[PDB]
Amino acid sequence: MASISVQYRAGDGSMNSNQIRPQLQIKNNGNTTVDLKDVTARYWYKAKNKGQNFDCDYAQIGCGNVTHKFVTLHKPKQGADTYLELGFKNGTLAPGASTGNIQLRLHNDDWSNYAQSGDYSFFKSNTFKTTKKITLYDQGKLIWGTEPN
Repeated sequence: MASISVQYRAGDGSMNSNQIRPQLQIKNNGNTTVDLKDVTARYWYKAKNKGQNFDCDYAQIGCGNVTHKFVTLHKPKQGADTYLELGFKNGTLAPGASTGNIQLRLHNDDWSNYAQSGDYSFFKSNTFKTTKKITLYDQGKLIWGTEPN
């Protein structure tokens, strides 16, 4: 399988703000290329039955090349009742290459504050960290990380 992983950190100050601010990178750790069009990422969290809204503020690969959708889970899980799924229109990663930064913001329809501490894919961190809690897929097959249970 493709060997890719996600580096992430929450945007500073975002935790109890009115925005979820995932900062992500996807790196190809393997010895094969990766076609990003086949790759999706899922950021799992509790939207708590509030309508969700997406912005891409900047991506090294170009925000216009990033796709998104929100998916409500059948029923809530620990740490998640929704995921944001990211996809890509194009782009490849050679072995060792990274997407570079993908800087996103999510907000509730009513711009109310989130309380993100319990969100499966959320954590505060001083720097980008590898995380197993943002999952990656190759044509929909899980290839990085662990989904909430």
